[PDB]
Amino acid sequence: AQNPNCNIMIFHPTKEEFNDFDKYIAYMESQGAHRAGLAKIIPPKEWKARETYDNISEILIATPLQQVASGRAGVFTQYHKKKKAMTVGEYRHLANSKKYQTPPHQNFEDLERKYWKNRIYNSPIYGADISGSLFDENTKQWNLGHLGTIQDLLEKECGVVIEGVNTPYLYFGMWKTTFAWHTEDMDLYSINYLHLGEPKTWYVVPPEHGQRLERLARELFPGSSRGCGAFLRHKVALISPTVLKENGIPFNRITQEAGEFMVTFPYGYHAGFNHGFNCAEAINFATPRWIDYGKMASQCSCGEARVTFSMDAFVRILQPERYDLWKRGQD
Ligand SMILES: O=C(O)CNC(=O)C(=O)O
Ligand SMILES: [Mg+2]
Ligand code: NI
Ligand SMILES: [Zn+2]
Repeated sequence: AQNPNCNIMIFHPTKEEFNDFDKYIAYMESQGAHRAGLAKIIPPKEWKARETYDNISEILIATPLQQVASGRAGVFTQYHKKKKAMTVGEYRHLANSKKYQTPPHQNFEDLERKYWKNRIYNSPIYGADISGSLFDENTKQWNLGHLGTIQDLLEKECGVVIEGVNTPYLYFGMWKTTFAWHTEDMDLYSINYLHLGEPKTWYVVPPEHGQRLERLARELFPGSSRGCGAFLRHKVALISPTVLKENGIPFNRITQEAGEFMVTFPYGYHAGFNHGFNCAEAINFATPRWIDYGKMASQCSCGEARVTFSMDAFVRILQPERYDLWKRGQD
């Protein structure tokens, strides 16, 4: 069995290997990359996402989110308070202000220490989940706006044509902006490209051990767990690496820098934080190997998780027994 310790693998495809996206994912899996739940892909030196980032300041962040924490430093939830619209130029200036800017630090490990010690005492503002793309239309390789759709994959594997669309999302971050522990909708893959700015630190639990994280989370968030049998779908719970280690949960960590891709694999729980002002693009995708994960994915039906239009068909075709109850949650 390849990668039996479930380590995060880093890949350096050549320009020739970067042509065929599906083939390269399957290659990474042949080497055991999926066992970690997360892989890093460094593009060939010949590749670029677009020519420059000099002209992005007028993008609108219609609903910036202030991430307010509750709990203790290593075990907390966050809620998202909606703020007034602002441009990416306005958000960048806010991120660099004395109130929000990255503190002085020695290295990524010092900054990680500072994150976990102090995150709860601040409320950073995240520009998340903005439909759009920063890839140039002429970028032919690993262009996250031109990937094969999940609807087309389901149709190719299973024979059933379904409604829905699959487009990317932009994320504008600042110091301490946080992504809570989650797997993707319907335990899909995700791919994330860090276009510009400061790094993003990731934590990940191997898919084979995801239920260990779930059991810990039920213990640590006992009210939330009574409310919903899949409350990590709400994307609000944080658990620190120190707490994970104290409870014997297998995990790994890695820092993504500008110009690098990360892929998350089906049922790979992940969480993390941004180091300073940055912009990332991400989208969900599927392969043949996803189908079995999609059929078994948990679902939130309490009403909280509320998701995209295209999840309807995935539930309806892959999980017809759950469909009625899940759809009640959506209405
Ligand atoms: O970058 C973020 O805030 C969160 N991203 C992801 O969870 C992802 O790409 O799957
Ligand atoms: Mg602009
Ligand atoms: Ni994710
Ligand atoms: Zn729920």
